[PDB]
Amino acid sequence: RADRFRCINVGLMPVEMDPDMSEKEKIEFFRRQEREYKRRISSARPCLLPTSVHEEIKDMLAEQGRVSARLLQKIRDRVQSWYHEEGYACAQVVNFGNLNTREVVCEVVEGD
Amino acid sequence: IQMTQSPSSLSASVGDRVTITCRASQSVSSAVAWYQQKPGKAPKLLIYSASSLYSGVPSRFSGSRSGTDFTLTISSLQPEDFATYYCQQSSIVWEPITFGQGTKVEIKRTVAAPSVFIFPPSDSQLKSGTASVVCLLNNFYPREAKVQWKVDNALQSGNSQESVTEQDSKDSTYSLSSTLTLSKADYEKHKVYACEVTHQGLSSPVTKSFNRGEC
Amino acid sequence: VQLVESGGGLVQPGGSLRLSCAASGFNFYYSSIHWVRQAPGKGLEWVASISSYYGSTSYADSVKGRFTISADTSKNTAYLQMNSLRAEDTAVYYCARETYYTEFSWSYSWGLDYWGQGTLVTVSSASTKGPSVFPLAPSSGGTAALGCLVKDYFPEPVTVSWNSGALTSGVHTFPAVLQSSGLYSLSSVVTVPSSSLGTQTYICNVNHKPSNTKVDKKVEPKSC
Repeated sequence: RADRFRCINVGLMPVEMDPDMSEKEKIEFFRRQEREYKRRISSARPCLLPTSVHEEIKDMLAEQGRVSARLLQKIRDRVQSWYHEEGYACAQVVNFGNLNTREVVCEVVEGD
Repeated sequence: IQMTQSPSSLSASVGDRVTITCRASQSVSSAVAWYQQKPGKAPKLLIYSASSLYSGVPSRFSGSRSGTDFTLTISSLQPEDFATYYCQQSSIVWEPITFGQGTKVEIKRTVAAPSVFIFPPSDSQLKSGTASVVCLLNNFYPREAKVQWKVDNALQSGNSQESVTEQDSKDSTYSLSSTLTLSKADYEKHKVYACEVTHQGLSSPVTKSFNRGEC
Repeated sequence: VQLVESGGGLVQPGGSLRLSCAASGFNFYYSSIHWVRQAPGKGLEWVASISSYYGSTSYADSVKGRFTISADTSKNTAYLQMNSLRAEDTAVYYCARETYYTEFSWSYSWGLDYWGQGTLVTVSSASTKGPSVFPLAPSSGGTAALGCLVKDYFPEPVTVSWNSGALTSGVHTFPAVLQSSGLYSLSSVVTVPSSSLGTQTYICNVNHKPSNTKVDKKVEPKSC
């Protein structure tokens, strides 16, 4: 499910759904979300997260070969742990996205 | 995570306001759906996102959320609304879905006495198909009713099975069958077979009977 | 938009069975397919789900390891392979569609909006038996009751109609009951005007597919 991992710093960053969306409108909502997440990745900056921690996350993904809420929680804990141990006290993993693709994207606000 | 519905069952009359609650247990959520299921039929989606009415569902159904407590409200209870209603949670990252235990909604209506019929074992059945005697209580309310089998005025216990239809979609009444089962030998060692019925709508219990052989 | 379950039937304990769910009318790559079961006299139990959009599968703990959910996206079909079946797995299995979006922080579901008609899975070492149909003749105001008794069949279900479905008003088909013999029995009755007893023909049509039994029984008053 998850062969790739990306971490992006997105400081600025939830959708109030339309009430009686048709089938075509649901499809267009999914397409809109994909396109906007592409733009969000493109305009965001790479994380300070060093290569070794990236390899640790890659190993966590390769061990299960399938993403789940518990795995995303463990990845969040690892990333936040590195950030807080490095001196970025208000660093926070705010989301994971692009879950429909082979590449899990981790969103962090670094602060400090 | 658990979904705890309340009450387990309830009874209300046509036109009443019915409320069913459902608490998400051991986690917050936001995606709660409500479903209506008739017995032995596929459930029908009533509400999604805890407030959104699904396509075609009458507007007397409504939903609301207060933290981890979700409420399904039926405003003007109609006779066709008898059903088991379920809440259901859909959490993040395709986590397992959970259904509530369900709330059974029955329609309360005015008392109606059953019409009683008795059916002897078929004259085309007695060849090795033994003896089945059927007592029918038709279109009554409430569901509670006592059916006693007397064979030669002897109360026979342990050899009858009851079965009740679901509440009628128009008049909210029930129908009930009682089946007395006897071997071919035991049936012919007795003459009078009677079904006695006690029910709230009957001022006195009503007996229906036949005599074996005398058609 | 329609979902059709197939593949249910009678299987011995520890056996295996593959159910299929053909879902036509939407874009399979954007909706999840769920299997939800209902045991006799019990509530709905979610069994498993597969999302083609997120490429994921999920299972309830009660079936993890025994059941495998899968999908043939080209055929628009989902599958539930059930291994090591137990008596407690006896149930009606439905498949349902759910449009579902998720991130880590939030998600959105449009509910299980489309459901199949369901297929019965019976897990028992008991063997199949066909049903015996007996008349419940009208005997001896202005309304008479008559019916059919369907006895000694296994497994469920049987279906009963009157006059090949032309007669529906006043019909009551009772739920099957489990006799001590291990087999099922039920009755179907109808009330008709008394005068019609000599002018109208009444036939009950019973169908038990598991044993491939199809019976048409005319019910007349007994001429003493």
